[PDB]
Amino acid sequence: QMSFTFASPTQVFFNGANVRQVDVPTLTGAFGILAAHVPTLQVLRPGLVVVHAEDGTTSKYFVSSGSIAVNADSSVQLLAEEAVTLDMLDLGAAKANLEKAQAELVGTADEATRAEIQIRIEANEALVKALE
Amino acid sequence: PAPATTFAHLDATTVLSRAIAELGIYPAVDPLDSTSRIMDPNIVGSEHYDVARGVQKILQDYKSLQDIIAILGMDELSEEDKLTVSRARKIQRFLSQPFQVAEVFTGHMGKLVPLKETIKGFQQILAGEYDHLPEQAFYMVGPIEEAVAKADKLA
Amino acid sequence: PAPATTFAHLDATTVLSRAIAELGIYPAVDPLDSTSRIMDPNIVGSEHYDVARGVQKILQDYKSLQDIIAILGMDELSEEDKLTVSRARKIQRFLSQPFQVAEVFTGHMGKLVPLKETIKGFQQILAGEYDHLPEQAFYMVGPIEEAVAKADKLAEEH
Amino acid sequence: VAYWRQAGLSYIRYSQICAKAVRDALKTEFKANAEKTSGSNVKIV
Amino acid sequence: TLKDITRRLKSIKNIQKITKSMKMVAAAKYARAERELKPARIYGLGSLALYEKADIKGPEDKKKHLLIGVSSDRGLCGAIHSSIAKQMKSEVATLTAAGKEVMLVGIGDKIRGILYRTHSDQFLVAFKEVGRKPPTFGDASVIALELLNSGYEFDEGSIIFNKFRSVISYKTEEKPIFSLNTVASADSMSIYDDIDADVLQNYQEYNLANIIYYSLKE
Amino acid sequence: GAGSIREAGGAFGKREQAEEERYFRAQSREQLAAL
Amino acid sequence: KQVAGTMKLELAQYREVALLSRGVRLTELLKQGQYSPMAIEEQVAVIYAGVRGYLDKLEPSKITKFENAFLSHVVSQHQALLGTIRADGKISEQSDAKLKEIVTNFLAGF
Amino acid sequence: KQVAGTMKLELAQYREVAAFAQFGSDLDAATQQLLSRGVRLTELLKQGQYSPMAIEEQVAVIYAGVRGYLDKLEPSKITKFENAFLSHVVSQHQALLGTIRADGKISEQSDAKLKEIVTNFLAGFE
Repeated sequence: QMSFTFASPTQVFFNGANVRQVDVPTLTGAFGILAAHVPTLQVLRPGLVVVHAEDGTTSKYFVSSGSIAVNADSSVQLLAEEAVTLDMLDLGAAKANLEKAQAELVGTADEATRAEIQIRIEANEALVKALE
Repeated sequence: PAPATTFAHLDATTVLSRAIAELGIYPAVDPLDSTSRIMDPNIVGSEHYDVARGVQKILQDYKSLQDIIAILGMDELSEEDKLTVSRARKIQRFLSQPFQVAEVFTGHMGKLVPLKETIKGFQQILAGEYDHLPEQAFYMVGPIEEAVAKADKLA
Repeated sequence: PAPATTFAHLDATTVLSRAIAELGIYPAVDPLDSTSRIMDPNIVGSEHYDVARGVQKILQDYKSLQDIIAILGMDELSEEDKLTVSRARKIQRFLSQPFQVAEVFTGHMGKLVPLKETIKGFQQILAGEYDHLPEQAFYMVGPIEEAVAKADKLAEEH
Repeated sequence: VAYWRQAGLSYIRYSQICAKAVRDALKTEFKANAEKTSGSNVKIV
Repeated sequence: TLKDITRRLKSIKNIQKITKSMKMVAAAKYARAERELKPARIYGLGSLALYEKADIKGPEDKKKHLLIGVSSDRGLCGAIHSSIAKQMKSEVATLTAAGKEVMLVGIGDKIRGILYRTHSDQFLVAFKEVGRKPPTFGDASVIALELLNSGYEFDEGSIIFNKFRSVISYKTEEKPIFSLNTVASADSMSIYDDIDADVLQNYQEYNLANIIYYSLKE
Repeated sequence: GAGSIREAGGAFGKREQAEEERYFRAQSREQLAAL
Repeated sequence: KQVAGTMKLELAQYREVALLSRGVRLTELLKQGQYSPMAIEEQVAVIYAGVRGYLDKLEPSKITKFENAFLSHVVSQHQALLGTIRADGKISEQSDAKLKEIVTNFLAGF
Repeated sequence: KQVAGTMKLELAQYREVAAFAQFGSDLDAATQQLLSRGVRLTELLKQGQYSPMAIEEQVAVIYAGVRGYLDKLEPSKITKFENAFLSHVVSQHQALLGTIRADGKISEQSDAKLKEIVTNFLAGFE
């Protein structure tokens, strides 16, 4: 009953597909979506996105930011800014950049610039946690 | 040699053109090639002189633009260039006129336009008072009132 | 038949052009139509010959680029080609020279540029040593030092 | 109201940094082509 | 004169060769743009599915209006920049007639040059370097930033672009841009859930870069 | 026929000359003020 | 000679870029009615009023008008200055400033 | 004949696509390769005055050209290379030149030896 739509500025992973469940990393905490789910609209944070096809198989991606919108007609639109499959990432660069950002955080002193450090910190932490 | 030698014997010359005739403009008078020796403000009046000079100037401007219009098309002109092309084509068509002796092979009644009507109509096309009428409404009419009537009938 | 027959009787033809005189460049010598039988590296030296051939080549390339400039305009040229056109216009102006006999036609003073100064100035324009100076700094000057001084004055004025 | 909002950022910015860090953690087999398809060339006037 | 005819023949043959080469280049760039349009049409319209389903109608009572016109920096497009400029001038007049204070944005130098003379007081930001390279979401994310970091809280907005229909046919379309107060105060946005004025701020901002990117690809 | 378009004169050669002069008077202005 | 060197340079630079407005004003200054030959001092005065900047605000379609009016003005009141320029052959700084005031007061009045 | 058939075909294709220079960076890789090879062969044909070349050296130079061994080199050096390389083949490789001159053709031994000489000089070229 649910018509999913998972896309990126350059790739369309799904389009009107009939899936059973979708897990998303909303800024207000994760939640999984099924058919007839209450209409909602949210914006994402770095994290996994798992899609359960009706055949019981699970695809896993990794979105960096974007927006989700579950609608009254059970139509979902998940638009990620940078969507990569999990196998296109490596753990070393994740842990490495996490340290550099952690290093720059203790070193920084300005509020705005520090937030941008933290934003990149949580960016990496969700990378290493989602990877393995 | 024969026409080039005849040119010096005439007080007024009307030069017909095949290029102008093939556009359907009759009489095929070339406006940028026909001259007269009474086209002098002290003879025809400053109003007549200025209207004629403005008509010839805008036709010459259109003739200058012809090349860019022909290759790159109409879209690459400025808004002033587009406005002068529109007005120049309207003036071109308005220079045409149905003749009384030419009815027998066109059926259209021949019009005889007075001088004041001619000066007034070209003055009004030059001032911009008919920038909304379609350019085919000036074709083969008499005075400017027939142009307005034809533009109405077309709509 | 008269000039075409005369051509084979001369050693170094200098052909003046109306297309060049209408640009304001004097003398109106056509650089891509003048010829000399001593324009030979074994005679004028390899530096003189190389500078002359580079000047002629950049002027021919400017000719070839002017068509693209008419169609596309200037803003859609490659950067190497904008550089070519800049150096070509500068070389065009620098080939101009004020004459002692034309002091009434121009009001300028006469300049007599030595040979080494000419070779050096054109080599420096071709190398890019004066990309920062305007093109009107090379119009009707003698040696390249005069181009530099004229640019400094033109800037100090505005 | 997240912390960077109190800092004065915007979700356009939060999304740029996040999408950036996710592009760096890419393996080099994909890091080049993914930085090309997502680079910025516009310039304010 | 034989020499006149030879000169003119040479000039026009060169014009023909140059236009042929430019056509070949434009036909190369047209491909890889009709291919990059399919995902950008699914992703772009997918952003505007909410405002269609929820049926946000916009405020017909507000006064500050923003008008984004999308074109490129290159010329010889034909009637591309003329259409965009015609739609911005028409809408500027219709809105100012109602007293709505309009600000203009031009994504491309052509639209700025055509409008800067007659509309200079009505102007907020313009952009450059569009068209030489295919537009990317890095471009939209920029344009969106300098629209939010501008201190101009538009009570509504509009974007004007050339909706691509076929190799021969394109149409100047126009899409709305809703402020936060329009989406928050809508009656039909009550059915949406876990919504506060913060998740509608992040969502509106991201949909400002989603409709700028969609335009740039069309 | 390398400079055929501007050697023939006419609209396409007079517009080329105008475009060249516009660009380079702009550049000579932005080159003199930086001296 | 003085005024025409400047006029020639400005008209050349205008024929290059076709300042645009100044070259326009000058080109409309060149136009002349038939059988109306001007004296050399009036010619000089008009080229001056066109080349020193005193026309750069008027409408092109009015330039010609201005011109003849201006001429009348001078030839009605400033026969002394014109006789001076004619008999001297050149324009001294005295005559320069005198006709400066003349053209300024006129362009204000016009 | 061997080298010149190839050179003629390549220069013909280059003449066909040569108008697309001034835009070459915005077409296929095949068109850019045509343009590159064409300009390399064009600079390969320039020659000084009063300095005629023997047929063996002409064949060696056109071989270095139409076999691809000048695509990585940029145009402004081709002529220079053409000089230095020539000297090389004249100094240390009289056997190959003499064998080509005596046979009139490039046999497989001649072909391979030319191959190695060209690639060695190119790798060791400034």
